[PDB]
Amino acid sequence: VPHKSSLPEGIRPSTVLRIRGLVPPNASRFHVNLLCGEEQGSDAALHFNPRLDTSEVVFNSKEQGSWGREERGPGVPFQRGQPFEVLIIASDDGFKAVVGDAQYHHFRHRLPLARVRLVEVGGDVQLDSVRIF
Amino acid sequence: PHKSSLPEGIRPSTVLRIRGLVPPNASRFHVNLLCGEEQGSDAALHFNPRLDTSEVVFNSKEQGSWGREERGPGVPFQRGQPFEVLIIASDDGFKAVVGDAQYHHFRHRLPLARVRLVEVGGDVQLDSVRIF
Ligand SMILES: OC[C@H]1O[C@@H](O[C@H]2[C@H](O)[C@@H](O)[C@@H](O)O[C@@H]2CO)[C@H](O)[C@@H](O)[C@H]1O
Ligand SMILES: OC[C@H]1O[C@@H](O[C@H]2[C@H](O)[C@@H](O)[C@@H](O)O[C@@H]2CO)[C@H](O)[C@@H](O)[C@H]1O
Repeated sequence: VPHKSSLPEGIRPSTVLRIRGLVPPNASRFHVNLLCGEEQGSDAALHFNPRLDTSEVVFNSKEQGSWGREERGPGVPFQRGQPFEVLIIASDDGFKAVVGDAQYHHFRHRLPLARVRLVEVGGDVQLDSVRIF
Repeated sequence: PHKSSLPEGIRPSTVLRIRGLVPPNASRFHVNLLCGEEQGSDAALHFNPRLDTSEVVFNSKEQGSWGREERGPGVPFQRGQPFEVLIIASDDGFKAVVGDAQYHHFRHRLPLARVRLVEVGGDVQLDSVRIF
């Protein structure tokens, strides 16, 4: 079952989102979104989208209904049927995505961090824990 | 132990991840954020789980003198058992996470830019020390 939780005060630099779970053996894609929260179909400071089906991990933002320029991570550090741990570390300059034991990609901010009011984790993924530190 | 230099220091949003095991005969181990490799160097953070006295002590040290100790709530470590600690450097302090829970927040005494070395030692067997 997905995760959706409010960050009504916003997230500050040095906020750490730790997500642990398992990629199902038949997974296509899942996502981690940091959103405006006002509703859904609204602005995304971070859309982190591992796609097992097309063998890519896409990063993007969305403002006023329009996607920005996609960034892609190096390789796919996820595997169908295998557990994973992701850290998303909010800094002053961007989001550091850590998967497993290594920094995976650094996504510089497009929206101010103060615009993040909701965390959503969904799609083809089984969640063990979503913690905000 | 683990002892590694930080060329450019640590910046806010640095995450230090430590995985290992407390040996069955442990007394104490520590995680230090120090200004340098020399003896008695200043410590921005001294994080000291003490199995022998059933406490977790945090402190700083400047010009040879320890500051006022802080103690964490309970001892989330046990002899013979593995552990995972996160130390998260922010602009306001060091957040210590043990297992699945925020454990203690240690507000900065020394400037963060003075941290140039990370040391993990004492009665601990390490699986991983990673800086993110
Ligand atoms: O940018 C992330 C979004 O991508 C959308 O599809 C992209 C696709 O990744 C790209 O190859 C090309 O076809 O442009 C499409 C539209 O931007 C997804 O539909 C959406 O879910 C996001 O993942
Ligand atoms: O503040 C950390 C240092 O504690 C020293 O031991 C203290 C002890 O915590 C206190 O209860 C009292 O007995 O004074 C002792 C000496 O200052 C340790 O010796 C030192 O290694 C640090 O951990």
